[PDB]
Amino acid sequence: GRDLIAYEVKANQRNIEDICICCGSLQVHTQHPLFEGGICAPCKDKFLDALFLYDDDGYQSYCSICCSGETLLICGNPDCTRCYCFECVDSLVGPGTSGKVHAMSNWVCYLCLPSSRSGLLQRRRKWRSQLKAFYDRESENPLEMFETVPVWRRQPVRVLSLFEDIKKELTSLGFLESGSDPGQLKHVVDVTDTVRKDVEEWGPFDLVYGATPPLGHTCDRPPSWYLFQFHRLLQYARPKPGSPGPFFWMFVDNLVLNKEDLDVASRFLEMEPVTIPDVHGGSLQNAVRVWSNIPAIRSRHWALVSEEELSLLAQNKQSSKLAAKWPTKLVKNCFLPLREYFKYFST
Ligand SMILES: [Zn+2]
Ligand SMILES: [Zn+2]
Ligand SMILES: [Zn+2]
Repeated sequence: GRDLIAYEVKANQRNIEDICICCGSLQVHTQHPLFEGGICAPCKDKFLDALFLYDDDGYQSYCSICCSGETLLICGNPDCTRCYCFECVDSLVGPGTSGKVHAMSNWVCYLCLPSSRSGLLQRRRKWRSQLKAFYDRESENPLEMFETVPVWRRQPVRVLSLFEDIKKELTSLGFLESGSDPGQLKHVVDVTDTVRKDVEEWGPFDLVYGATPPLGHTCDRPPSWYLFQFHRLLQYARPKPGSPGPFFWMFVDNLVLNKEDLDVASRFLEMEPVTIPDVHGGSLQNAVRVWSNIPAIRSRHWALVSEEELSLLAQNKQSSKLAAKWPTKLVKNCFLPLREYFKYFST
């Protein structure tokens, strides 16, 4: 029970850290990352499971304290994507707060302002780092995981996109400034003769994107070309050892490389392809294979979509006179997590 926490602290005078501030249980597995308190094993596994999951509109999908996909109290600050529970607030803060909060116009989440006292709800100090320690420690197969970046420290993401110009997208998500001549994104198509100096020369990069061309046979160039090349230059673009900063990459196969090549591409990029489809009316409209080190990209995979189902989406995809414009809406959201590491401007 939740509502049983108040007494459990005001009365029994019991240390918060000994009770899962998430659900209420008293069998805490470890301590909550963002706020002072503990978290039962089961709630922890739910937390991990929703670590960088985002909603199309751009906000954090689940509740910042417990992970309740429903009761959502949004943060006023524009650089904040965090949301909170109705029950969470009232349970840990004070009864009747969620109403007060939902009542305001410009609210500022507890993780945004400094304050640490707010009823029983306290924001751990230097949490962005603690949240890393968490995932790193509690996950059962941790992956590359860069600590999150404070808002006043975030800087413009520098992009390098090969074969495809991810600019329109990145710009709409507010990752790329519009009224800017500098242009922190460099598109490049024929890298056939590019060299490490070239890349190093092209300014340093934060995110390296690549993608095989759709089914609109652009070049005689086999598909594997684009893979390998992306591979090659990816290395060139990598941060000079001793680099702390977050460096992300992501290569997209637009359903154009056969199994053989597909497997190779997975040995080189060193990960199995996270296939993300577009289902409309329970039917597979389009799909796209994807490799990346970006947070949560794997938790976007449809184990459901079979190979054969895909080999078929392809067969029918060639047999038609269509532009086959590249599948933007599919990947467009995989970048949302970066919002927590780089600077954002939609204003
Ligand atoms: Zn719990
Ligand atoms: Zn909650
Ligand atoms: Zn906030």
